[PDB]
Amino acid sequence: KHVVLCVSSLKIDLLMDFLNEFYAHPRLQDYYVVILCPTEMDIQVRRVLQIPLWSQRVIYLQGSALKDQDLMRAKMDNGEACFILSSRNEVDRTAADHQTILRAWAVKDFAPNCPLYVQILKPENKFHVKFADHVVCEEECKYAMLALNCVCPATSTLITLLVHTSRGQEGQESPEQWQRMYGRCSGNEVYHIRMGDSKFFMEYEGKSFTYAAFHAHKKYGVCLIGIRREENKSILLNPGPRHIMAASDTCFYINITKEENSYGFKNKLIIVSAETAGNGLYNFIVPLRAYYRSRKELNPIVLLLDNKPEHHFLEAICCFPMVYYMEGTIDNLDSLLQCGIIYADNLVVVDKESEEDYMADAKTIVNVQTMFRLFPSLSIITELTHPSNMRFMQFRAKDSYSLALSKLEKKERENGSNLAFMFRLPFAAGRVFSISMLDTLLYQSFVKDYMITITRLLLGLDTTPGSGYLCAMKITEDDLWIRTYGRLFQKLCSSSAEIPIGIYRTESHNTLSYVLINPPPDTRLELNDIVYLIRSDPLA
Repeated sequence: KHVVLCVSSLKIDLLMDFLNEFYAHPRLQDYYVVILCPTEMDIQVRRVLQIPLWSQRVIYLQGSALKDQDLMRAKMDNGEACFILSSRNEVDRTAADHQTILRAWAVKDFAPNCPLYVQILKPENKFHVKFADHVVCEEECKYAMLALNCVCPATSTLITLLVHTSRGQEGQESPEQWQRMYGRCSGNEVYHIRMGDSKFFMEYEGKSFTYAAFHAHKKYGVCLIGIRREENKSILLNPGPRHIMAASDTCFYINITKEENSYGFKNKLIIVSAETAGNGLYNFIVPLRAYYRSRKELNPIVLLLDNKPEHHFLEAICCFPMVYYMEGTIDNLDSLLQCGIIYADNLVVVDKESEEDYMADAKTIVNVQTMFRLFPSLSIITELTHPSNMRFMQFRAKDSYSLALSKLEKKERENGSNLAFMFRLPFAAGRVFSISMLDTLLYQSFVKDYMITITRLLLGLDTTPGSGYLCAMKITEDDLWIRTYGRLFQKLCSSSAEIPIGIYRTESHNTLSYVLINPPPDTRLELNDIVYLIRSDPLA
């Protein structure tokens, strides 16, 4: 029962969250977790192997992936799972790639049976391991998520909390009202039922895709997403109202628990900064002006980099309408003013710098913070690495909520630790997001094969012809013709084909924020609020 994991440089982080994440599964816990690394253990991490619980469930060994001897040493053939991982923080982005993909070969070579899981930084290199079971592609998803953050707010936090397992352990703390409800719906998760019948499957065999998600909210509060035909094993998002269900067809759905167990311009502008251009941003821009998107509401976008745009970028981006070049980092008031940050709306920054660990995320925290104070009417987004530092973001001399959050997060991390990082103000605002937070996706994938593919289709990225786009709709005074969320759901999908998932809320102390995923459909709605719906009409 030996599980394999390989990495170039371990750190408390990657390990920890893996571990804490990995044994979160009741089903598969007992395994020997195998660690392969060239360099010695640090004085910190080597301390977490000595703890009474993780001692004999974690095997650590010194060695590489290339030599055949040390592969033997791990008992690969016997081993039930093989994981390769990439270091995040490094001097060279382009080299790390080589390291990984290489490892992939050697492992595949050695034992071409076992599943194979791996991370890849640059999109360009995706092409090389297409042969592997499952592959998580960093940049494409990074830029994608953050990109969709410019249509609806807090795109990020939504997805993250989806892919994180919890019991609703965190909703019972009863400090307040919102948070009570906020955390409650955290444990919320996506699940797999297809086969036979169960509490939810039979209800409608013969009616459409739509009528299913209606009366699923009535009995249980489950809301399905998409049906894989048994034919091509292609996944669909929100099949149109024309599609039908069978007795054997795939149901993907969300619930809190598994079914079995219970030059001047016009519109708002957006400004992006990054270290270097790459095949990365080509995909940043895809979702912005797509097909489904209108030519009225487009958001012309300005690119601000440190280094001059490279040649390929030019041939790559000249297709689209509406973008330009401006240069300089985010330091100078002036470098930002030339662009019209004032006229503009949302701020996008993705940066980094090549001793202590969490620290290396500093260079950005700072540049940003200033902006919080320069423009109180302004909204911004950000990317760190270490999912510890989050709350260190937008902080005020005196806040009762913002400071009193500390005690609440500790009070979670001490009972049991999965998500310590939810409650924090800016995080739930979507103003914050991080890299290794989606990394969880990979670990969890081992138990769920529909977990990765589902994601891309949500964003942008992969479209097999039947599919749908994730869109949002503000709530206003004529929608208040509707009382609540359930009364909404049933008058919503009786006109067009759209399914809701979560919601969004705001109160005062500018102002605060929320995301509630699949709330019981009894819950009310204010004036300023937002909901995440899926709309498919590319194809009739």
